[PDB]
Amino acid sequence: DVVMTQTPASVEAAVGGTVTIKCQASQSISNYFSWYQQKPGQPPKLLIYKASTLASGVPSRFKGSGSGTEFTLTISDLECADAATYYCQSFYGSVTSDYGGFAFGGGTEVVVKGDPVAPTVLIFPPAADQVATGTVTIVCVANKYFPDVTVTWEVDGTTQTTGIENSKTPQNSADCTYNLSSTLTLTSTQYNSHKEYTCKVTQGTTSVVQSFNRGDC
Amino acid sequence: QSLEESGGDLVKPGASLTLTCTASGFSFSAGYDMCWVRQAPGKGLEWIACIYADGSGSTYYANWAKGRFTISLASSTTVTLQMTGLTAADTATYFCAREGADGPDYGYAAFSLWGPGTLVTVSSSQPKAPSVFPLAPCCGDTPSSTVTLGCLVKGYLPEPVTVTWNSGTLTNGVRTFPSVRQSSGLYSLSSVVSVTSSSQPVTCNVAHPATNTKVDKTVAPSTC
Repeated sequence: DVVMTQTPASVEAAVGGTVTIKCQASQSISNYFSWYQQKPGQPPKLLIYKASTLASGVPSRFKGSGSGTEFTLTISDLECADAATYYCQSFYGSVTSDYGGFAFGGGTEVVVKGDPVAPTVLIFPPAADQVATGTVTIVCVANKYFPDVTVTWEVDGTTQTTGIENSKTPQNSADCTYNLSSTLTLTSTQYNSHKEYTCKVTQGTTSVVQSFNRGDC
Repeated sequence: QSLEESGGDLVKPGASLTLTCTASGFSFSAGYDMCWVRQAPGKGLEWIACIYADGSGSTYYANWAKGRFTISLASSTTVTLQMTGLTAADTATYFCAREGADGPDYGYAAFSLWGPGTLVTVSSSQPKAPSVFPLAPCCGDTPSSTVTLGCLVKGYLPEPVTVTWNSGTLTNGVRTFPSVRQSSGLYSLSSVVSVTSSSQPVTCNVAHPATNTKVDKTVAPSTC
């Protein structure tokens, strides 16, 4: 089994800028080298095959060069819609035997940066039939933000530490902006033992905060 | 031309599972291989095996899969993957793909046509069906011309769940978030939508195929 060492793990580049991804094979492969694009929740999409030839419907700003063990993918004129993870791939061994296989790089996540926006933040107090089950889940949403945020929960000013999960949508294909959902889960005994609930979305020096008092909703 | 993998399920550790790829708009012939590639949640792409679709050709496996996995042609339109001794490393989305060719003789060792994936979840647990709660702003928040409502789908296993809004007539400004897996092994996910305040209620349609669960929650703009 060949090892496909793909560099880098993540790259970040402005709209209209250019980017060059690299794969180096630990062993020698064939000129049959390809490159894929994979947006979240979707199957891959073949971009290039035989090292440099484009797949059906790939604009020319996708460019692949290389030979031997190093190969390149170069995306220029970058758009938000290009934000995806990108995989290289090779074939080794003999096509005339059951010896030899295919190897994929470990992927490059391309982050197209647009003009920095700050998230509008919504907080959803747990529905009335949640508390009856013995566990409540407060949900919080950050919309239309760039760049990445970090989320803090404050139960009456005490920064929570546990029972927190986070989920980020893909970069929007138009304005490049993320979205984010953060859930704080507590016992019902906990939740009815405190009044204020706070969701602190932080973007470097900036912070947008959304709150609600339990007796208010 | 089209692919479609079925058969993914929740299996217990050390069990065995059979996936199936089904072709549409074409049938198998000489010139290309049919292959399986998996992808662990949040991981890269891992090749499993291939088979030359007219059978006479070879059948090559990734070194790590030889012995456990097996690949077969079950018909002119279905290809199968037998999986034995499933660990939790084998938990992944399992894709099926067609080797492309630029000419009639043989492939070009890249996969042009891909199915959507079937999801194998290897776990010591039983399928749990989600609970669904409306997501709606505080009653005490003074309303506005639009509002963001949504649904919390909490505590399901295995994946996936589907969230559709007002039975699919609504998609503008719908955000459905990736699922997170809590420490319990149970997945959760939220999905919101942004509508004008017609006062008309919206309804979310949650489905969990693995428990034959379909539940329909109407989300009032929660003004008490």
